[PDB]
Amino acid sequence: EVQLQQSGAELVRPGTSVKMSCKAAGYTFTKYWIGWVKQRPGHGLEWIGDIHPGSFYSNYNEKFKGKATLTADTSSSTAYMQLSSLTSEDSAIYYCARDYYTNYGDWGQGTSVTVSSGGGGSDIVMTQAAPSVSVTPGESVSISCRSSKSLLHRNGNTYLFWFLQRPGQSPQLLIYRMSNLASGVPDRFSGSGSGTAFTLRISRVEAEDVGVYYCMQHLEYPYTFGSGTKLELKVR
Amino acid sequence: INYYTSEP
Ligand SMILES: [Cl-]
Repeated sequence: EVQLQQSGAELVRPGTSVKMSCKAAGYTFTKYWIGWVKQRPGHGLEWIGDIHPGSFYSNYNEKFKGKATLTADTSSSTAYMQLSSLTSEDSAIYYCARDYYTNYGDWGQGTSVTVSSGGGGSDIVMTQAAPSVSVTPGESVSISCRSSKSLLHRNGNTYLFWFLQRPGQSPQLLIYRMSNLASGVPDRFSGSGSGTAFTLRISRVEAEDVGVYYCMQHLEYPYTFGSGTKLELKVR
Repeated sequence: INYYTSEP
């Protein structure tokens, strides 16, 4: 199986730097892009940048230019992220993820970093109107997402993705390219879209479906997430 | 797979 093994938790002083690692096994390291995602309490998921470990080309979210530095070492099959000039805003869990033909299907377990006590106007904004939804077990739910720009590519695919993050787990890919179910995902789940408006449906909600559902665009840099919709069970 | 960007 693909394994992305991230380095351990860090507790660091403001103004210092930290460098974390993501060691890849079970696929060819030099073949695929690796992206990095920030999970800050109260602030959902945010995309930092990506790197190609063959070519060493990297692309950054403007928000993290001069904060984050991505490197890769093909001898150790390891991707690295360095964060400089640390502040309280940098306290978060940081994930690496393998980009498989635009699917972030494989995720590291995350590295926790805790720090002691007008740009981005072109970004595609992803809106999840409902921060939470409560469902009786066995009943259906729909979860909405919209984008500020069409996610339709000239190739005819729509680069919208749905992830589920179960409590204490890394995000997991559920739906890729708007409507396609990831391997192992039950047919209770579906994705639809109609212009810039997307809908995840669950036909009958079960206990294992509890967690936070995020939409994400992989059309154009910087990649962007919705703020998340937390699915909880409703108790009679 | 493009060497310079991950964008489709
Ligand atoms: Cl911009």
